[PDB]
Amino acid sequence: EFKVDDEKCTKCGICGNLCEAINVLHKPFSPEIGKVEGEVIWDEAYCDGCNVCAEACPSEAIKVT
Amino acid sequence: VGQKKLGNVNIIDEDCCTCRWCAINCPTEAITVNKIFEGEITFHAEKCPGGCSTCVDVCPANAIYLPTPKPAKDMKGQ
Amino acid sequence: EAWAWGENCTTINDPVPYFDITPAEIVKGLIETNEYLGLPHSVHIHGNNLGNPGNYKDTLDTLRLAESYKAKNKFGREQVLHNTHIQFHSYKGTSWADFESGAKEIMDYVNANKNITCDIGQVTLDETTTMTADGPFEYHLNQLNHIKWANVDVELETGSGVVPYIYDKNIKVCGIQWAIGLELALYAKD
Amino acid sequence: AFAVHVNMERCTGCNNCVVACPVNALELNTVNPSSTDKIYKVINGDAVILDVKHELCAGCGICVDACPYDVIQLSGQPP
Ligand code: SF4
Ligand code: SF4
Ligand code: SF4
Ligand code: SF4
Ligand code: SF4
Ligand code: SF4
Ligand SMILES: [Zn+2]
Repeated sequence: EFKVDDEKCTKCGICGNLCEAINVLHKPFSPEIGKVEGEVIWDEAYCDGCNVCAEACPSEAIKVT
Repeated sequence: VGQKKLGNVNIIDEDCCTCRWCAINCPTEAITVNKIFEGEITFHAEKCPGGCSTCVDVCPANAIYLPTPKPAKDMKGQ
Repeated sequence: EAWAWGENCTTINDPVPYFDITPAEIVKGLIETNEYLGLPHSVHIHGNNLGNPGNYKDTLDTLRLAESYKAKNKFGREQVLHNTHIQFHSYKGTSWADFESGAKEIMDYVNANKNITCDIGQVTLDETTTMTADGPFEYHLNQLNHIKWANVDVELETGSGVVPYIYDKNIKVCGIQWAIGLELALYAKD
Repeated sequence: AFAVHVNMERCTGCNNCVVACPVNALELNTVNPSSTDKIYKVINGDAVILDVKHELCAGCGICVDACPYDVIQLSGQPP
């Protein structure tokens, strides 16, 4: 079902702030990289076919089914 | 219907230190901050006596880092 | 030393972590040092890829490192390096089910070269503890047989490993291991 | 140029205030050492501060954070 495109994701919380399934962990910010980088974790136990977060993402980084 | 943008976000202008972590990392390039000072700072790494991360601890804009040690089979003599 | 980080030098060419020197370079440097000082005994050498099938090729690769030296000393010795327990280095094949003996090739090379002297590591087919100064072989053996394992890393110098092992008669692997040393000794012209 | 005070009564000689001071670590652990003077040295089992005239300390707190049983008080005010 769910699939993110880490190629086009900026790790903006506006995708994990909506659903209770999407929890976005920003691993600690270090000037090493100087960038934001984390992971998007989706759990089945909370989803729906709502698909709101597909278009809530600023980018098109989320396709769900 | 188009766009959502619920709410409003600002920057407490008497607290920003012009580090630019938020402008460099903003997704939509919507933040305009300009550094108050200009110049250059250099670090002679070969003169740090190791376990003294006081500079790292006190940097306000967390510009400083301890460069992460590479794993084995990746050090490549450096 | 790569074991001190948890890796192993599986061939003669791969570099050491952070040192970018290779087994070949270090063996050659120690041979030059030894024959220059004229020490009594030569560079006694263990080798690489110990205890795995197909490592007779690597054994020949490491034995070809002496082709350009001559034993100079006031003592009588014709070796320049001494390759030890060679029945351990003379395996052949891919795994333990397609595993046979490369003693013929090893002793052909030794019967050719007169600056290489050897010894056999004949297995006596009983219960024993195996102690070699290299870690990776002992760790690999422990992961094979699930028995005790002791590791003693030294500071800036070596490693260690102690692992019991059963060379019992009821295994094809142990039988072939027994046969290999006899083939080595009985193929010796000198 | 601050002032450090070591409570000799509960100092155990652990030597983790000597090893951890970044001014002590200048001599042996720097490329082309600049200054080779040392704040602490454990003489007779307790840490003695050779920096009598308070010229080399930098208020880092690596030594206060290092001592296992807090015994080093760092003074941030002029002596
Ligand atoms: S899915 Fe969209 S909103 Fe969520 S982290 Fe990725 S880019 Fe940001
Ligand atoms: S599809 Fe709907 S329910 Fe599922 S994660 Fe996205 S917003 Fe949440
Ligand atoms: S990240 Fe830096 S520049 Fe941006 S608001 Fe915060 S202090 Fe100011
Ligand atoms: S604070 Fe940083 S730069 Fe200063 S001595 Fe310690 S490690 Fe070196
Ligand atoms: S505060 Fe820092 S510089 Fe001063 S004595 Fe302690 S460790 Fe040394
Ligand atoms: S670290 Fe503390 S206990 Fe140890 S020598 Fe220094 S002052 Fe004494
Ligand atoms: Zn050996």
